[PDB]
Amino acid sequence: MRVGFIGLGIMGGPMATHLLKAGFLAAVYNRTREKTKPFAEAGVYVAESPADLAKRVDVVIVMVSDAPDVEQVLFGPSGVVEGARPGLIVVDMSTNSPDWARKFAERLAQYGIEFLDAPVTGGQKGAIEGTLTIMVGGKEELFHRLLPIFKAMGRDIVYMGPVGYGQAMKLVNQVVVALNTVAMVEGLKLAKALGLDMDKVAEVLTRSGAIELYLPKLLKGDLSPGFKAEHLKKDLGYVLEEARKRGVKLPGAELAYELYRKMVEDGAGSLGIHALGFY
Ligand SMILES: NC(=O)c1ccc[n+]([C@@H]2O[C@H](COP(=O)([O-])OP(=O)(O)OC[C@H]3O[C@@H](n4cnc5c(N)ncnc54)[C@H](OP(=O)(O)O)[C@@H]3O)[C@@H](O)[C@H]2O)c1
Repeated sequence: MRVGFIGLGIMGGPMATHLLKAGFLAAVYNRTREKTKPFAEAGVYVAESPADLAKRVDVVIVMVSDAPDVEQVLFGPSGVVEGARPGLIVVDMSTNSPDWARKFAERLAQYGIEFLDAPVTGGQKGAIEGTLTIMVGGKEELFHRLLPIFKAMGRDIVYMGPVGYGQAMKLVNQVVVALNTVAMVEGLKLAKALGLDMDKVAEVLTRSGAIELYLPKLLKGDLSPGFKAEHLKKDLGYVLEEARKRGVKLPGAELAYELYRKMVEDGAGSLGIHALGFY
């Protein structure tokens, strides 16, 4: 049960800290060395590469931005695959798609490495409080074996099914999240235009996850992530790719994509998704 954690971002940092607190964290990896520093200060081994990390643990969790970043971390010249022994389990917790999850699992099995896709919901607040919802695709036996590890980071732990099914469920989640977030921003734009009392607006509206998590920041003009707009943009692209594959029309998701693609183009990709139309 030794875990190595790769990617110490906004979600990754507090997630890895939960695992450390639970006694599971043995090693961390970050592209940018500085973020490993509080882990080194707590005696966590800081790896020189994902391969160096993989050599030393039984489970590798990946919490990195997008699928190409997962590819690099797993399959690059000093990727996980170069240091892993057969039997290692890889758990991808960031967000991509069912097709990516299945390609990761296929490529990994060539090395005798097991794979689960376990993306999460609950944002930065959930990661910090260890109350994340976790939605898991892969072998059902591995789900059960990793449950104590998942319980260290979240609360509602859900087995979705075969590989790819965690990502599926996350893409469904992201559709809801994008539109709930657009729903809020548009509400507030109209409230502001109608000269309404923000304290009262907040009272009446508080309803969705987005409003609960982001309204108090928005009202303060704190535009910081939170969850990065460039990340929602990637998530929605995966959403529309899957919708196209299966001939479902999601014109809401398509508009959300455009709006977030625009925010990225405008140079606000690093702001919270809640900053849409206020940046
Ligand atoms: N924040 C949320 O609300 C939230 C909620 C659920 C899921 N997610 C998903 O979780 C994932 C991470 O989110 P985050 O908010 O933690 O993002 P973030 O704060 O931007 O962190 C991104 C992390 O990925 C690392 N990274 C990126 N590309 C890499 C590469 N090619 N090689 C190695 N490391 C790489 C970054 O390293 P550096 O430190 O060197 O930049 C950083 O540790 C994303 O898939 C996101 O969509 C986010």
